[PDB]
Amino acid sequence: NSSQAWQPGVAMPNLYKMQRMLLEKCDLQNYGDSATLPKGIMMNVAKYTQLCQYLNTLTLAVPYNMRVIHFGAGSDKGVAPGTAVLRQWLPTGTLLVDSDLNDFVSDADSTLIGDCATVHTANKWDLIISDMYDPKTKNVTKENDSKEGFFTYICGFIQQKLALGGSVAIKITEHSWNADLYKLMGHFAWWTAFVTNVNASSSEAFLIGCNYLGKPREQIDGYVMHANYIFWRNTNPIQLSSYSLFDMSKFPLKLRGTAVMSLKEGQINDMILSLLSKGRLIIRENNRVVISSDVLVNN
Amino acid sequence: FAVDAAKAYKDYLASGGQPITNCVKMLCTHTGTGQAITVTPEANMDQESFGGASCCLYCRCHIDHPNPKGFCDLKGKYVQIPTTCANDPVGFTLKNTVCTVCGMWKGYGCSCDQ
RNA sequence: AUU
Ligand SMILES: Nc1ncnc2c1ncn2[C@@H]1O[C@H](CSCC[C@H](N)C(=O)O)[C@@H](O)[C@H]1O
Ligand SMILES: OC[C@@]1(O)OC[C@@H](O)[C@@H](O)[C@@H]1O
Ligand SMILES: OC[C@H]1O[C@H](O)[C@H](O)[C@@H](O)[C@@H]1O
Ligand SMILES: OC[C@H]1O[C@H](O)[C@H](O)[C@@H](O)[C@@H]1O
Ligand SMILES: [Cl-]
Ligand SMILES: [Mg+2]
Ligand SMILES: [Mg+2]
Ligand SMILES: [Zn+2]
Ligand SMILES: [Zn+2]
Repeated sequence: NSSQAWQPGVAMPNLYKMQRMLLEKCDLQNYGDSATLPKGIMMNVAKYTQLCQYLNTLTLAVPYNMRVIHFGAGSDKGVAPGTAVLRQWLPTGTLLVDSDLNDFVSDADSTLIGDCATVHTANKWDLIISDMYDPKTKNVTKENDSKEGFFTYICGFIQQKLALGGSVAIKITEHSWNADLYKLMGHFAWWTAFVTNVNASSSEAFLIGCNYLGKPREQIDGYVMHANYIFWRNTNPIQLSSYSLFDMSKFPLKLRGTAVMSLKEGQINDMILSLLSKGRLIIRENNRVVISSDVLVNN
Repeated sequence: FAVDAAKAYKDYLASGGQPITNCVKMLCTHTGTGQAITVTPEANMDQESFGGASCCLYCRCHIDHPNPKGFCDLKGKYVQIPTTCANDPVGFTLKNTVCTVCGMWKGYGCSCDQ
């Protein structure tokens, strides 16, 4: 019955981002509650649908021949529900690559199996989606500190392989988070922590960076920002809702035909930064897309 | 010698076997063209749309596709399954044929005969 | 986190 129940989810309000909270234990009023989904619909089809519905409200750059990479695309079901939703959402012809530590069946153009740290790409990407989560995160035996592992790889991959004007959606939870990733959110024209309405009973959120600038527009302390995120979640219970899943008439990402140009670092003036910040420009080469996974050889 | 997965699955279903689970059902308007295999969900009011790879016996069993180049006609696309048969999408795509003229399933949409 |  809450107004936010008809939305795909809830974004962290600006005043919560401006606080200096100390990290506390996350204690959601509805922790673990299950959502009633449309008949036969998987949780991750519902969750990725709500993420895409929210991304539709932002200034995403959508060039012709868009390039999208999806990390953590596998599942205990052996299929890739999130990849299927991204394939539905993205313009026909969009190149979609997905990856996971474990083998799985995918609708992506190409799938790389192995630790994400083994994944190398010669090309830059327009959109990076990560749903990676380390199962060992469930073994909480000490203070909740910034996590490394795949987050270290994701921070480096964003800084080296995301096109200027590009965007990211990186999944975090109370214990699955990284301070450097929050700091990098300050290198985008805008950012938020987005909670889907179908999984509002979880500390899960997608850290969304919209329109990459390749330089810090604001200085973010990641430890403080995660504490701010948990404070927001602890004081703002969100009602589980699948209301947005029933109207798919405006679901597909609009093909904007965003300009793609190759500019050297030094030609990025305030006029170029303004176009990047408005989702009207992608800066990267347009060479053939080549990917690989490093294989360790042993007896 | 070559393994006949298609025949093995059909024989399994005839013996009372549980259909392959975890076919990925998509959210859609149900106001689509109703064609069998499409670039995006095209379910009409009498169908469900599924991610193609999750409904392919060869993709799901991790076995070679039955054709020289081993090409998959479902991976990366969406398959429309009649709502009355949506409990076994893998079996439906395996036992049915697409009309090369209208793109509808023969016996479940194709009206070229009339 | 894969309800
Ligand atoms: N270092 C790493 N490299 C690659 N994948 C990783 C990883 N750490 C965790 N993952 C993957 O993260 C995934 C979390 S479950 C992901 C669910 C999936 N997005 C869906 O649509 O249903 C797991 O498959 C796990 O193998
Ligand atoms: O594969 C068919 C199906 O109905 O089997 C049971 C569940 O796994 C559903 O998600 C799936 O679509
Ligand atoms: O790739 C999927 C697999 O890895 C994940 O980390 C999960 O912990 C496991 O349940 C799943 O089977
Ligand atoms: O089951 C709890 C809730 O979950 C679902 O997401 C529905 O939107 C809502 O009608 C229901 O009350
Ligand atoms: Cl925006
Ligand atoms: Mg499960
Ligand atoms: Mg949940
Ligand atoms: Zn296949
Ligand atoms: Zn026909």
